[PDB]
Amino acid sequence: FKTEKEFMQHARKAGLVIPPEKSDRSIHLACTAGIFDAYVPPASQVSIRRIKDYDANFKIKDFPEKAKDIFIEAHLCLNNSDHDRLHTLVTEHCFPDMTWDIKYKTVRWSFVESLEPSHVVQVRCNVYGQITVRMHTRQTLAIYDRFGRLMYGQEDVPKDVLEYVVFEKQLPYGSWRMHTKIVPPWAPPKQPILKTVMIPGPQLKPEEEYE
Amino acid sequence: AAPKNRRTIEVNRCRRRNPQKLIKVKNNIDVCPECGHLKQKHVLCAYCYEKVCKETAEIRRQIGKQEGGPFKAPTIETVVLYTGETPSEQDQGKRIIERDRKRPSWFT
Amino acid sequence: SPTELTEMRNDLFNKEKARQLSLTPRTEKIEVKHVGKTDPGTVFVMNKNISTPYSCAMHLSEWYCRKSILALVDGQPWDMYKPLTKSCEIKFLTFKDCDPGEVNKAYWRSCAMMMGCVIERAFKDEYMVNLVRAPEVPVISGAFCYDVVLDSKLDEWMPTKENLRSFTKDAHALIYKDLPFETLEVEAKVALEIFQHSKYKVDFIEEKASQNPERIVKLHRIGDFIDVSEGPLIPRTSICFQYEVSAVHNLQPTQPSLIRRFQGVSLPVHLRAHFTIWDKLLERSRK
Amino acid sequence: ISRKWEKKNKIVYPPQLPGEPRRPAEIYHCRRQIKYSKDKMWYLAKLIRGMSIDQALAQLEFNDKKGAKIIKEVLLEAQDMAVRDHNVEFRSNLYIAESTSGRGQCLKRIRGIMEKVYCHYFVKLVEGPPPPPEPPKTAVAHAKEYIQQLRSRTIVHTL
Amino acid sequence: TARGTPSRFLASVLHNGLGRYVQQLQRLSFSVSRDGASSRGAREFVEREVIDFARRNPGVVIYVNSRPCCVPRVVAEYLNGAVREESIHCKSVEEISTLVQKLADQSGLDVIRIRKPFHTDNPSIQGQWHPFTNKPTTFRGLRPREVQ
Amino acid sequence: SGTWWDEHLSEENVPFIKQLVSDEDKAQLASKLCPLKDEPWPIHPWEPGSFRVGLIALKLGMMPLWTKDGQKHVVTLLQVQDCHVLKYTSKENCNGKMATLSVGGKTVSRFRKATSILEFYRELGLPPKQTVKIFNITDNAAIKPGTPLYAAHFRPGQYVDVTAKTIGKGFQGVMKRWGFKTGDIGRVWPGTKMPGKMGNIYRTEYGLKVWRINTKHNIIYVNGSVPGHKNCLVKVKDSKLPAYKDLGKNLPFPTYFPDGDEEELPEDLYDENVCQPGAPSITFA
Amino acid sequence: ISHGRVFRRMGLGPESRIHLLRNLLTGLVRHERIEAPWARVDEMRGYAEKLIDYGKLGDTNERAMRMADFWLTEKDLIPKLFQVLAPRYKDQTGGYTRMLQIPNRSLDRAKMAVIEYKGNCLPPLPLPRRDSHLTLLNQLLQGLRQDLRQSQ
RNA sequence: ACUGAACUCCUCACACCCAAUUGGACCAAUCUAUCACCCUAUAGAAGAACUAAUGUUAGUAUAAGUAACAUGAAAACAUUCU
Ligand SMILES: [Mg+2]
Ligand SMILES: [Mg+2]
Ligand SMILES: [Mg+2]
Ligand SMILES: [Mg+2]
Ligand SMILES: [Mg+2]
Ligand SMILES: [Mg+2]
Ligand SMILES: [Mg+2]
Ligand SMILES: [Mg+2]
Ligand SMILES: [Mg+2]
Ligand SMILES: [Mg+2]
Ligand SMILES: [Zn+2]
Repeated sequence: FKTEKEFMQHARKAGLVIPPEKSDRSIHLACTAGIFDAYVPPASQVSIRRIKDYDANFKIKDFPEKAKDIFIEAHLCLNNSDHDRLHTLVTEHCFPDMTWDIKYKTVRWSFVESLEPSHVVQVRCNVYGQITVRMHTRQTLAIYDRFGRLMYGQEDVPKDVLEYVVFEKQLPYGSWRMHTKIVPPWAPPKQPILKTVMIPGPQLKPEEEYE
Repeated sequence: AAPKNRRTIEVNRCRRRNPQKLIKVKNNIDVCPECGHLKQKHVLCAYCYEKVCKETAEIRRQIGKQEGGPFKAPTIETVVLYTGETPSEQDQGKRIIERDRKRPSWFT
Repeated sequence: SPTELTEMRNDLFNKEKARQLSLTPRTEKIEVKHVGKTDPGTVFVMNKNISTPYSCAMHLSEWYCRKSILALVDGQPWDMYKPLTKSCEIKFLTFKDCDPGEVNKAYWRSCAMMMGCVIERAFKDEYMVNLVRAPEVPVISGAFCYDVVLDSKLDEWMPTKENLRSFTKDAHALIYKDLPFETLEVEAKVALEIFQHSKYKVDFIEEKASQNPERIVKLHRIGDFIDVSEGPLIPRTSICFQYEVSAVHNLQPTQPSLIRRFQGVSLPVHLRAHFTIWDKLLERSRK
Repeated sequence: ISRKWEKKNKIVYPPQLPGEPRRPAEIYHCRRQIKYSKDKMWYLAKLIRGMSIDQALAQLEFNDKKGAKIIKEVLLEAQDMAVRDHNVEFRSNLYIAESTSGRGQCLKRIRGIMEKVYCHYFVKLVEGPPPPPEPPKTAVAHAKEYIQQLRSRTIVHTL
Repeated sequence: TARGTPSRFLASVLHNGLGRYVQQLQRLSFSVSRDGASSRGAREFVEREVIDFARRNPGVVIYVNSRPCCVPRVVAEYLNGAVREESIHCKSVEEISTLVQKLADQSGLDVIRIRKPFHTDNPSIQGQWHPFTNKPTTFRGLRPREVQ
Repeated sequence: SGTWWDEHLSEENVPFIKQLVSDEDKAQLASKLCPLKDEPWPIHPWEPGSFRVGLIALKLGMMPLWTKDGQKHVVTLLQVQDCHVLKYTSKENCNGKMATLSVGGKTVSRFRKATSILEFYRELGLPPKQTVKIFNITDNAAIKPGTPLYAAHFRPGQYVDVTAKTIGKGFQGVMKRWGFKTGDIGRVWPGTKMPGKMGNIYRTEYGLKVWRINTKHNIIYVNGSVPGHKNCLVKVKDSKLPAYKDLGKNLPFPTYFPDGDEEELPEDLYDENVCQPGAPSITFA
Repeated sequence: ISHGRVFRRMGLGPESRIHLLRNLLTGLVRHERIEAPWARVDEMRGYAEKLIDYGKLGDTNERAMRMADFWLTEKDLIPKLFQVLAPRYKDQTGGYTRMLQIPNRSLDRAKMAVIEYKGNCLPPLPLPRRDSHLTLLNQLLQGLRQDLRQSQ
């Protein structure tokens, strides 16, 4: 199937009555479906108070330093495929979106010195703190294959990366972890690919035509 | 009678793997120029004949709607017409089966 | 020296490919819509000055590699191994098309060039062989031709049947090698650098570089053999199935030297003829 | 039940070096519990064992047998995951290196025991042009083999 | 049987008697349990005989490992990189001494079948027989039915 | 792929190639009509003990033929259609006991032969024949390869061996094939009569009288029955039967030559005992 | 041994083969195009063209109306055979049907065939075309025809 | 005269070619006692050892992809016809 309506209509046509049963335990989520306020890039001390009243030892003047080490160390966990550290470093909205398509291929990301200082942009808020940070770095990539042949990026050459990384904290034992990464609509296209792609047209059954 | 001994897999492999039992690589196979799905020579394309089969299916359904009931074979030749086509001067005195789609590129 | 000729010509050729690929903007990726009758509306997202129409055919199937011969790139005939240049539209032209004029012409140009690759490496060393051109013969006219000027020793030479048969045996040795036809569109200065020791082909490069608004001239290479064509060529030598060098004629208004034309006829692996039909096509190719 | 052939698409090789030839891709695909017998799939599996996948598809579209359609679904599916999942750039540039068929978990129907026969179908596709077929050995090869056997021989059972 | 086993030709390691003789046994590795009834005869071999043995051939380096084993082993390694692992399980000291001297005396070559009982490398001195030894020649090299 | 000759030709070029190749077959058959105005091989007279060429003929069917004693004789007709001598091999190159002539009949399409055969007939200058049979023959009878053989190579009164492939009946069992239906021998002897494929093999009818030859349509009218279905090709040689080993005195010895133009033959030669049509109705008085 | 046996043995008798062929011929006079298995189609092709040659003998002919009364199991098609099909083919003397092969039947893998009657209103079949006259071989042979016409 | 054995000699080693029967020395695996601790030791015990019972159960072969088996026809799948 493709959705829940297709399964419930198929379960009604079949006769599968699935009773919605009452259970006292639910799912204890630690993330958010996306971003609270979509920071569209080129006064939120409200939410800084609404963070410090829970955390009470929190200096924003030290945080994009910390946001650097949450960023970079998480990306080095892709070089080894260490998922158990990534769950401390990254949120669960962010973990599949960075580790799923990279499965069964080796990546060799590396960091080199930033062009700009990283600096925090905005802060928003059972309670989910959410901090977007601007990072302007120089990174290196080489995404290989199952067969160890290069499919993205020269390994030595550093490239300049803009990164509007959104962090999130649960507000008891949690910390700041990468939640998402905003890419602005004005951004240039990424590196081109080493291979070529055929993109199929409409598969025509005999009764229809191409127009 | 009954088998005296049991045939072995050496004898059997020599029997069921010799080329009289293998499938011949056939080489009649071309590409239909009009559809690009590969056909076989001396045989019509499965795809293009499925086109023609489906359009004869709609046309025969509308034959059956304009006749109505069995034993209504007309004494008149018939002409299939598509949307936005006047019956020609040659089409006079011929029953007309109006369609709802465009004239195909291959019907003429 | 002839070995110095082929070495220095191929080395100038590889200087031009080496300069030709070095001017990439690091894998720019242009897309070409397969404007074609069948399998329509499929874009190929390809590397810019690297990937040829053969690789588009390889994205479609083995059938469109083995059967397709030219490519109408924006209505222009294109080699299968000539690298693409920009976002365009590709048809694939085969021999068995509805109106295959440009494919007959491309096959014809190819077979004349293969013939010249047989002629240059045919004679023993003390005889100067000099290839002036391949004139554009219509396919109706019976036989592809190649004008050659021979040495003054062979002013009165006329080959036997066994010598034309030895020319064909060198041609089937040239088909069996299965050689692709490399192309290079080169401006006229390096084109005059490669052919700097033949007056006839120099004048041909000069007359053809006068025809385009640049100084652009097509060069083709079979294997170790460079020549100037008028347009596109066949993808491989392996397409020619039947190939016969059928006759030699001497042109008449020859006061300075003999413009000694060679005749030949050939058919692809696709348009094979029966042996009797092929004999009658041999006879008509000797006029 | 063993399922080792599905896992074979999960081998990850350490990345290569620039002074090293490009490793061709290997796409292990299979279908399990095909309702057909394992020895009728041997002819269809045997038929396509070094062919390119376009020649294999083309040969299986015009074969009359039941398994030809099933193998054609397996090869179109493995051409898809060849390109999507395993970084094969050209759909056309594959060939069948392995195409076998094992027996599946059969059923037994009491009539008088009668087996409902099942099978699998295992295909490894390898990226690249299909390898050139083995030429029949000539009289030069036979004469050199014979003479090399004559050169090989020693005075036996002595010093 | 001989057709199931591999065979080899009789050889040496580096022409082992020609210039000088070299002891082909590099390392012995005894592993002897401290408390354990199977390595009793190994224990009394380390206590009595292994120092005398280690002095009777100093080109052999001997490692007594003395871990908790449940079967004691001796592992002979040879100069050509062969390894013979034999057990000294439930053996007397005298049987272990004849085994260790057996491993000392031999070489690393396999105890697969040896084809010939000898190995000359120059078997022929007067020239090996070819079918034109022991035939007389003719005048001017003629053959039968040769006229001139 | 394999092709055939017709595959890549347009609608315009199929009857053009039919008329072209058919007209060169008629021209090549027409150019060989003067063997003696050509340069033949030296013609020798008949010597006692020499053999001459046979023929290859179509079997047209049967018809009756009444003799002067009022008895039927069932007679096969055998048309000679485009028979020609194809290659002469002497006894030295044959390593047989006798020289051989290869003779073929019934022009067959050029678009349906192996190319070694088409090169053979191309060098020979002829359209290709269906069958090539080989005749054991003395040196005295050796016509040049490329010459027509005619019906009047045989004459009435001559006895003739005719061989051809019999009508194949397919796999038949014992009762039809052989006509019927040990313990210590533990096996079935070779040559045991069992079911199997009946017919479709060469048999030879020996000693058949030639009754009438028709020079215009080139028909031979032979006594009795000939192996083979209708329109089958038979190999028609003079008989080896030892009661008929000396009657080559009156037969034209290399072959019959209409090109020789000497005392030309009528429409139809008859044997002396044949009641001809057109003769008055026979009376036994 | 079946030399010269021209008729397929079909159905479950000679009567039943003539009723199978009569049903196929009735289907093709009604619909003017039929998919049917191949041996049944060419047997019926021989019967179909002869049936038009009885259709050209006139409606008023008594023997033609006997044959059409037998061979057309649906009686409304007897006005169609004498006023639609037989006036259509009044010019040409033979070749009223065309037969082609379908790909094989998916059920039992039978050799399948179509016959249609020529010149019908239905969508045309993808007929196997001759190769174009502008190809390489066809232009060489066209030029050879031009030379052999230049001989006169 | 030569060949020719498991006889006899020769170099080293020797307890190391019979049925039924009968004497003896060892012993696989298991459990118990106490050791041992990458698989053992001394004993004590016993459902204590399988190339064979038209053995029993299960698996999978062979005969064999064999014998056998199945759907009147066209079609608009409505319907009509045999
Ligand atoms: Mg039947
Ligand atoms: Mg002896
Ligand atoms: Mg033990
Ligand atoms: Mg015990
Ligand atoms: Mg027991
Ligand atoms: Mg027993
Ligand atoms: Mg048992
Ligand atoms: Mg069957
Ligand atoms: Mg049997
Ligand atoms: Mg049966
Ligand atoms: Zn098609």
